[PDB]
Amino acid sequence: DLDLAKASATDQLKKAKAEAQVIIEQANAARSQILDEAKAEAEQERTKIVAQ
Amino acid sequence: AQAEIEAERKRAREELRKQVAILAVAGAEKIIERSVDEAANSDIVDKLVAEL
Repeated sequence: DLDLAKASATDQLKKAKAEAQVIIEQANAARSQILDEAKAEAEQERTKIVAQ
Repeated sequence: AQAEIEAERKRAREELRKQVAILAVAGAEKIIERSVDEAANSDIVDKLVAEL
């Protein structure tokens, strides 16, 4: 049972470490979408202003 | 966008200055053509020879 301490740690540590990566990836996608949409709205404001 | 608009306005103003200058000097040419005087020409000659 003592020899399972490393086993019991690997049952938690590496899985959480991997999950952190997808947690970061989803935020990365959200950031990319937010910045792209901001640029796409700013361009349509600028075009409107200059056309006026 | 606002800077672009202001720059276009300044360019338009300079354009109008360029427009007016050419036809203004071209009209001044005709003013000379139809207001010249031989006494004025002699005055010009005597003025420039008096300061050569």
